[PDB]
Amino acid sequence: GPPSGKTYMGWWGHMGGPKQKGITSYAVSPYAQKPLQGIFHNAVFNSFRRFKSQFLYVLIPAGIYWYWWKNGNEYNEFLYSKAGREELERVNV
Amino acid sequence: AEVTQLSNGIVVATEHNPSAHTASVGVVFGSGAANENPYNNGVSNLWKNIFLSKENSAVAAKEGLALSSNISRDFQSYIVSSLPGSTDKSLDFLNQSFIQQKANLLSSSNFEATKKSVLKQVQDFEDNDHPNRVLEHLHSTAFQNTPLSLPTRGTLESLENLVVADLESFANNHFLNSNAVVVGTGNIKHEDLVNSIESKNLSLQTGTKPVLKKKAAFLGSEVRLRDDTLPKAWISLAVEGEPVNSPNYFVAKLAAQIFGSYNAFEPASRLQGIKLLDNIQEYQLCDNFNHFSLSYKDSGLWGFSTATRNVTMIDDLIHFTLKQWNRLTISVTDTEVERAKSLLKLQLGQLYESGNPVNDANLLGAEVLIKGSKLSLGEAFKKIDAITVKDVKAWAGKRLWDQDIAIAGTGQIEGLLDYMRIRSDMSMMRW
Ligand SMILES: CCCCCCCCCCCO[C@@H]1O[C@H](CO)[C@@H](O[C@H]2O[C@H](CO)[C@@H](O)[C@H](O)[C@H]2O)[C@H](O)[C@H]1O
Repeated sequence: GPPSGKTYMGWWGHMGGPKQKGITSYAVSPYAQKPLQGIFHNAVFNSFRRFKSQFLYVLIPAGIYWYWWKNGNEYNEFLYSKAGREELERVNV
Repeated sequence: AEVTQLSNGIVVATEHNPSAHTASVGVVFGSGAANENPYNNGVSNLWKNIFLSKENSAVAAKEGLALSSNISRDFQSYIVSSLPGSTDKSLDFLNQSFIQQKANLLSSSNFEATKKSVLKQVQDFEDNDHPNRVLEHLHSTAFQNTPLSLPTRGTLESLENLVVADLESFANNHFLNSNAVVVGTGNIKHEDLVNSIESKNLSLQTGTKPVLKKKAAFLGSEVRLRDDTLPKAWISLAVEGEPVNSPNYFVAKLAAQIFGSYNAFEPASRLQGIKLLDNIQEYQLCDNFNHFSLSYKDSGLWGFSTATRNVTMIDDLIHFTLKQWNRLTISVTDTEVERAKSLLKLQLGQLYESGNPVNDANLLGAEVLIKGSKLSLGEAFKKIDAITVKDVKAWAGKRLWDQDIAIAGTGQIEGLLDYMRIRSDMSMMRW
């Protein structure tokens, strides 16, 4: 095989991370666990994580844009109505 | 000529060996590490070492005696070795240590010095003995929160918290006549021992029965002790096996003999009639491996341990091995079963017909404590020869096929895949 360029990820046995020592991990077989008999109720208080903690970062920008849209839309509707005829001619031409 | 077993209050068991030039007399208790708790874990190991303490050994040596003690999971032993003539001197020492003495061996200076000794001992084992440390962790995760999960040497945490009182509590609760068997092996007659025992009197806690608890349970799981600074990857993997006195005790031992043991550096080892060897030698997947069928009172472990410097191909090592195990359920051949029979017989013969009285003492005491007697090779060999291909397939379909596994590993185990990838290999796709 031809010489290949170094990257930041290797493969199993030489992944390229730092030497690991002192960490011990434990796991239990999925077969020995409760058959997912606790989806709702037990995961409702944890839910809304992407909500309570993230909603403002989404909501504020969304609110800003929605109101900006509604404002401009109401104005356009006014301009093209009978009552808006004078202002239309003013801002259009 | 058939191993005698007599009881007068104290159960005495002997195995006379005319070719033996020495004799071993001792006491085996039906309590081991499996009878301790996470907090007094190591108490038995501490007892073993105070019994082997210099003061106690010097006394024995003056009499021309040698002391031996073994801490196991289900049992515990204390043996004295001597010439066939000095057999009565052994009993006196044994009697002295477990009836007369108490505050002598449990003195402040002896206990502390012994405690410090086992502490450095256990620390070295956990720090350097990788293959055995891994096997101990296999038991720990496989039987977690159950008696069988406790290491026989104890843990550093519980060891450093142990006081003389803890030793006494254990002794009063387990070193009982109802939980013991006095053994006699090597060159000694049963009558010579029984009369020498029946010579003395007393009882020392009579009728007192040992403490009871909850049974061992196997749990599909794993414990990973990754250490990238170590030169190899050491792994132990197993399924729930057979307890002692299980109807499949020998079928399981034979199954393990099929895949056997291997040492890549030994020329003859590479030539064994093991199909797995054809798969693992091409890219040299490991330095060694050994299959086992560990049996205890409440449960057992069937699987293997392996060590390897081929850290990028661990997935192939595990895969090929488990694919071979799959074969026990669907395609194991008659010659594989016949080869296993012959080698199992040799293994048992080497284990039971060893030229060592202390070994015989441990085996004899342990068995008589569990089933009241000791099975002979003659009967064992007969059972082994009766095993068929259908028996192996029936056992494998029950214990191996699509069954949960316990895994333990240390060293460069980055290449050991996730639990589910390993667990999926316990079976094959079928139409
Ligand atoms: C591109 C769209 C086409 C989609 C077609 C869908 C494909 C469905 C394949 C369904 C079943 O394929 C089937 O899978 C099960 C596992 O789930 C296999 O089972 C195998 O593993 C399971 C689980 O460890 C063992 O219990 C079983 O004894 C073993 O044979 C079975 O041998 C195989 O035959």
